[PDB]
Amino acid sequence: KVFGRCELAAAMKRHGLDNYRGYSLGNWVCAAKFESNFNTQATNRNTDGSTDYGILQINSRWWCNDGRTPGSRNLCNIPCSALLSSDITASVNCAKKIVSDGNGMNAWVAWRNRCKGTDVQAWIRGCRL
Ligand SMILES: [Br-]
Ligand SMILES: [Br-]
Ligand SMILES: [Br-]
Ligand SMILES: [Br-]
Ligand SMILES: [Br-]
Ligand SMILES: [Br-]
Ligand SMILES: [Br-]
Ligand code: NA
Repeated sequence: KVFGRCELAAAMKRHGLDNYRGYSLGNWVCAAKFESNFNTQATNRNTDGSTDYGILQINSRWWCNDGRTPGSRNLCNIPCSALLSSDITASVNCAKKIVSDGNGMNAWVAWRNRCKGTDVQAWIRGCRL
């Protein structure tokens, strides 16, 4: 599913992602735009054999299990395919544990390079919240 700008913002807020661990709602919406272009069915392969899945591109080396990553962990205890659904519940819950491992939202390379230090509130401008 291809989400709308204001549509995805409302969905993230309903799941308690807004200001989770100190990161405002505009930060998560900016990260989803450049990681996925608001597309829940996005997948991308990595160098070491791992793969990123979903609207936030969660990595299979530690967090989910796709059955093709030798010597990896499944710390979120979930199949990677669950992060591609039209419902964003599984991506949000695992993202909360990822952001709690000690490095914050710096685990997402796209956020650090394209959202960190910008006008992130403009991504929710005009929306009815
Ligand atoms: Br847009
Ligand atoms: Br914001
Ligand atoms: Br595996
Ligand atoms: Br394969
Ligand atoms: Br494990
Ligand atoms: Br949803
Ligand atoms: Br932090
Ligand atoms: Na894994």
